[PDB]
Amino acid sequence: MNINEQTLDKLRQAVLQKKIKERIQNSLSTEKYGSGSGSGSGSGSGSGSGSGSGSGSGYQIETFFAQDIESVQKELENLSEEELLAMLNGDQQ
Repeated sequence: MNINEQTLDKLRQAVLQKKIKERIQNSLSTEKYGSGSGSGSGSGSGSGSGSGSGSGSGYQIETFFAQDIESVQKELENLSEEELLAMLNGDQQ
């Protein structure tokens, strides 16, 4: 009776939420090596205090993967409940 296609919207969003943790934590495809980068510095002049620190946690990172988000979510919004619901619920149906 009540809608099916509009209900998937709550499912796909529930599923994509784990995908954000998957892409950030795994950040791989086939456990490849890659190559990485390094850093440098400078001498400066004078004297004074020099330090820094940072912290924080929140919902999604809108300034890190927001453009990739629209792409990964595009895969789920066209999927069925049994496809999405099964991911979030972790049940094969």
